[PDB]
Amino acid sequence: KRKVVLAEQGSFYIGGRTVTGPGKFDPSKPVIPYSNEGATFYINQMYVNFQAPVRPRGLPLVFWHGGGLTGHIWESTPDGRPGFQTLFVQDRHTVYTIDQPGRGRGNIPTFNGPFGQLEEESIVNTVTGNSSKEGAWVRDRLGPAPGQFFENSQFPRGYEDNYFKEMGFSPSISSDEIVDAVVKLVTHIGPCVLVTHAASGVLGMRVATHAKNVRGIVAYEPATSIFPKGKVPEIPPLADKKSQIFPPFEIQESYFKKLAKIPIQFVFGDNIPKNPKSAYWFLDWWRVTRYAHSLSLEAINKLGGQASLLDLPTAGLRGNTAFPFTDRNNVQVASLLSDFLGKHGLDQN
Amino acid sequence: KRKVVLAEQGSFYIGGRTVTGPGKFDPSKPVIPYSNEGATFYINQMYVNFQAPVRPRGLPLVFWHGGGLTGHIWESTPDGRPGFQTLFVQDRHTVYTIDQPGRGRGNIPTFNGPFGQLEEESIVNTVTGNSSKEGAWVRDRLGPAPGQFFENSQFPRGYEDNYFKEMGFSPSISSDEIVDAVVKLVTHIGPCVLVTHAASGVLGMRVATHAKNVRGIVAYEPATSIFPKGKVPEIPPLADKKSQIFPPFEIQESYFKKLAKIPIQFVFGDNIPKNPKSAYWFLDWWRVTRYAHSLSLEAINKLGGQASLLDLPTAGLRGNTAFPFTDRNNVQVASLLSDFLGKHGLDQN
Ligand SMILES: CCOC(=O)c1ccccc1S(=O)(=O)NC(=O)Nc1nc(Cl)cc(OC)n1
Ligand SMILES: CCOC(=O)c1ccccc1S(=O)(=O)NC(=O)Nc1nc(Cl)cc(OC)n1
Repeated sequence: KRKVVLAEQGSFYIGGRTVTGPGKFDPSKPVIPYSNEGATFYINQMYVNFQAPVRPRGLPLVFWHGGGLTGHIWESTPDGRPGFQTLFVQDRHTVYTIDQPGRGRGNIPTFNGPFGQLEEESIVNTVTGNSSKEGAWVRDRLGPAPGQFFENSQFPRGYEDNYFKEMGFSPSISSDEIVDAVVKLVTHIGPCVLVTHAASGVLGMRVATHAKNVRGIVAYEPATSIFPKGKVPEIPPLADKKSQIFPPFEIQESYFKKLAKIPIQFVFGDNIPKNPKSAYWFLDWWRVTRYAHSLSLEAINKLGGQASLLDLPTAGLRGNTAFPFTDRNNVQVASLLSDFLGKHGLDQN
Repeated sequence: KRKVVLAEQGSFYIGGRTVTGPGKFDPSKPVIPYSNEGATFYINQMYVNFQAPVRPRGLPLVFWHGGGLTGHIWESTPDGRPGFQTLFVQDRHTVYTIDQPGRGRGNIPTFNGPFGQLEEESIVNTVTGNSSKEGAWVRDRLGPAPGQFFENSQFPRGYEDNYFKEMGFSPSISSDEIVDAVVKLVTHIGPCVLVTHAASGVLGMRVATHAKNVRGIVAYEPATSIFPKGKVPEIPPLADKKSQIFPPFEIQESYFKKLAKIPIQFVFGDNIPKNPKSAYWFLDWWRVTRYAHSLSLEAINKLGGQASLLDLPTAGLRGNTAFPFTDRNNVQVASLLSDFLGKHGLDQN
């Protein structure tokens, strides 16, 4: 059912700073080609979209895309089925979707000169990085190798091109400045729930430690674990005995403790191996990363928290990729999110 | 005024091509840091958003942002009032809003290496260009100089930060590929009307010559004129006696003649001087640019066309900037668009 009734919708920019070129702006001189002379540039701002239902219930949801993605992934699946934006406006929540600084409609900080360079200052690096289709195929666990699907896959087959077209690079904006923009959004919104994904998992945890308005977190397949400073547990290398997962983020314990004050759920899909898998690097990477997250959640619970790990196969859902919210069974995944919101009173006024 | 009822909404990717790095992808080797080895990259694809009302009447509208912009400018004004997307869904049209290749949720083609470079191939230039706040202020005719406003201005004063935060750079993707993506969209949708702005003006004219499904064009402040090959009239240089306007685009007469088969309206706001203005480059640029457009429309009409120029002040609207659809009087600007659609039956089934 695709119908949606909105009390209001719109979008806006929030956060960011400015940087300035040298010299002066003279309106009598040719303005094009564009010049850094007398220039003021707005950089690192974030794009925010909102859709509000009639008679909302409970807290607004802020959907935060994963690495190299945009708010598109909450709008529609690659095969054109409704995304979580539609599903949760229908579930009577106001829904915010963002494009974080450096992605989509967020700002890409570049000027007149080599990419990212403002005269002699490097605002972001000129050299970029970006996953290939092949790297994303195995990262997202469509299958063990590019072009191959797990038998049980919930991926919308036949729409591979549509899916990979949604992905791209991120300039080297500091994570601090990305967190700063979302903290400012949370200040503007009021009490809310963060729904994060992959690379935004660790960022949403950080935002919660700076923003008491975050009243709950649901993180789909978070990519980087978080621990109190100096208390990172033993985490093994990968099966190739040379690689490691992402270095866990460490925060002051007084900030980490704020994570124990709200309900937190990490959600993982299927086909993460239980045993070392040296033939398939990213499958093994997910094995050890999920393990590190289990230890992170345990650390929160030992501070009095309520942090849980939901493996979708234990709930009866088999074959999900790293994007469970755009898989073929995304309505069932959404139902589990509604269950979490209902258990914790986040769907009541 | 804010309530919107959607039979369906969503977004999707369309257009683009693929490029590749050397070698083969091995899933047992570390996938991160990302590599060009064995890589397939999707590049130059376009993001498309659609909102459809219950029981649409007439043709879908395709809103195409100007230079360095995104579909945000059709969603909301800088001060948060409804944009043309909401207004025309309420006016019973299905509305498509795009982020063209190179902008917003469209693809920015870059890889592992210096910006835009895939091994030894330069997909897009590493050196970028980007307007300052000051350049944009005078380009968009907020006032003759940064910080100043024209009398009776319709700009949402006080929301300059929001406004300028929506602007950014565009990589050097060829115009051919941008036009290609929209031609593909037009085929997918079927008969439609293109509503363009500034830089997308000339591109929309080109799309229409390649796509019969374009049944009408409304262009807000187009930046580049279009003429038949070898038939560009004499265009005076600017008052500084050194600058000129954008070199007019020239196409084969066969293609140019297609523009005479559909209704076309160019819409201009206020404060474009009638006489030479050497002290204000962009004001003078706009004077001669509008003059060139008048001759372009004359050429279309001499081939049997239905082309017209609408100056908002003559319609009773004073103070508009180069973004009349986000100005304080944008509802009145929308009414004039509805009038054009009604005159040509483009609001009827
Ligand atoms: C599903 C969309 O993709 C992701 O978010 C994702 C998922 C798993 C692993 C890495 C990423 S990532 O590419 O975004 N990377 C990161 O999460 N951050 C990151 N951290 C480190 Cl230490 C290195 C690195 O290199 C690209 N990248
Ligand atoms: C409202 C956003 O601003 C515009 O769309 C706009 C308006 C007037 C002039 C130029 C642009 S532009 O910067 O987008 N540029 C172009 O339209 N194209 C363009 N053509 C040429 Cl031959 C040169 C050039 O240099 C920046 N740029």
